[PDB]
Amino acid sequence: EQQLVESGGGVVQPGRSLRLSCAASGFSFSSTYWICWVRQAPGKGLEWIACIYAGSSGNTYYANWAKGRFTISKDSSSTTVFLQMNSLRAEDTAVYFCARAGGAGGGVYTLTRLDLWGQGTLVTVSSASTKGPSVFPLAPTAALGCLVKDYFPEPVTVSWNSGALTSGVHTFPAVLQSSGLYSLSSVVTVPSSSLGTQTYICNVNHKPSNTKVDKKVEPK
Amino acid sequence: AAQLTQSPSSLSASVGDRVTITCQSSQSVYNNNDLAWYQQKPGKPPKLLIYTPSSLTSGVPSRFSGSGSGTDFTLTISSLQPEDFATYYCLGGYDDDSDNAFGGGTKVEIKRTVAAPSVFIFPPSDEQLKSGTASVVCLLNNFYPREAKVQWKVDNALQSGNSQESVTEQDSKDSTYSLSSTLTLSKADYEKHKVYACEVTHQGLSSPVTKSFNRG
Amino acid sequence: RPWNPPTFSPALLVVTEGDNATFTCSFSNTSESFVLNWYRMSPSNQTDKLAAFPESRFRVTQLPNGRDFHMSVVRARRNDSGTYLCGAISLAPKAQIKESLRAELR
Repeated sequence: EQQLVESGGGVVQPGRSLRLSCAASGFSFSSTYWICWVRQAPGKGLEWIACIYAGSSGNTYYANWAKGRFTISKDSSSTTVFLQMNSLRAEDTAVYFCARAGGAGGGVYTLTRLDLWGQGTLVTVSSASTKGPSVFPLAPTAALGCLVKDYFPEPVTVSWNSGALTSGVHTFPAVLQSSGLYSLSSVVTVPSSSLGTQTYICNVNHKPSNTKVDKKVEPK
Repeated sequence: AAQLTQSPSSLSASVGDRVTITCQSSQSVYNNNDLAWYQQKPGKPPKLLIYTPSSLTSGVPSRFSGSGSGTDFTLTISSLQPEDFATYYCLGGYDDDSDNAFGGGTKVEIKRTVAAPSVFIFPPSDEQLKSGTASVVCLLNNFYPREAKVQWKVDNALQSGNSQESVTEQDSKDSTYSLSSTLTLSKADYEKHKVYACEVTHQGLSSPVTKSFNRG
Repeated sequence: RPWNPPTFSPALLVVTEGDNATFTCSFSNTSESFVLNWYRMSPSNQTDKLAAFPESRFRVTQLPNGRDFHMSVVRARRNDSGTYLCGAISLAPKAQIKESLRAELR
């Protein structure tokens, strides 16, 4: 089936460049298709970047803010579209989707008709070093949780009792501290009477540093 | 140099309601209808709901409808179903595809009864204290509406600039929100004072609620 | 005709078996940077391409006016009876595809 897979994201340092790839599969770069790039900063909205025309002429279409700083291109030997992102800056920290416009039988097509989307790849423009978090207890109907502090970059997984405890669990969006490191908190609401009886462990997983921490939470 | 303005920023509605999101372009879109509406859900790529120039075969539910010409466009959902609570974006195209841009987005949330938050204070852990930093966490749990204010007080001194907070998405089960605010201090400054309190103000509280502890 | 799309005449072309069947796609190129496509349109509602203005039994030949194009099927067959259409793919100054209404062949 039709599919777009982004790749090439991760940490990049301010002022440096980065190239993203969009591996298309299930269809050919026919005369009726355009491959586009849309990004979305954490919490913000969608932002259109550029498109390239699949097919011989390979026409390029850039957004005004992106002209001169971004370069879109496609691989000649395969079915892949690249996005060269030059002179990157903190504002560019975003998830980058590649989408597809065009086809046959839908009457009218423009570059505003993006009907095939990839899952997007996260690009973090920062000069911070990849670091695993420090898991801290938020000891105690009672509330208890874990503090996942000082990790770089995003994302981080948190579970409770290895997935056995799901109800009343709120894992919060992370915040970006002045140190360039991220902190998040996960909490769970449980019956007060179960505090002695039941063991509560939070499972924190940070793939970028390959750090898995399991920290039992206890009244002090 | 076109700008697309989406109104309202967010709206709370109930299942079965008729909602109307609008999108206004500073300059007319190409051939007066080159505008598309997209739906996005958290963690998910966006999905094209309406293409104003042509009717879609994607399987978009019929209750979604697009309207308008020139600079003012409207997205209408006749019977809001539970599967519709999301953020909606308009995308406009112009004579020069360089001017194409998205709107700001309209976050459509579930309307429920007013629910006051459950406030919990968490002092910093002795593990973190060794590292010369104290993080004090105030938890606001299962509250609606989303608008809430947290005020950190340290020995009745209002804190400013040394705290961050984030809010969870609307819970699937009870449609409430949850807020975590972290007050970050150094161990030296954390030990200069005794009373640590977060003052929570919310529509569901008669008067603000204050959750505190003494450093002992 | 909204958006000024191409046309595809006749709406119902009837031909015996053996002789040729010639539709005509009309597209006035404002852009001068365009590519035509010629589709066959299965009852599955799937759209298969058969030729193009920038070029087999299926020919797309540009006529003198430059706005009209001939789309001929030589040695037509009974299993060629169906619904067809043409679409215009402009690349500059505005990237777009404008496709005609479906016409039938017998």
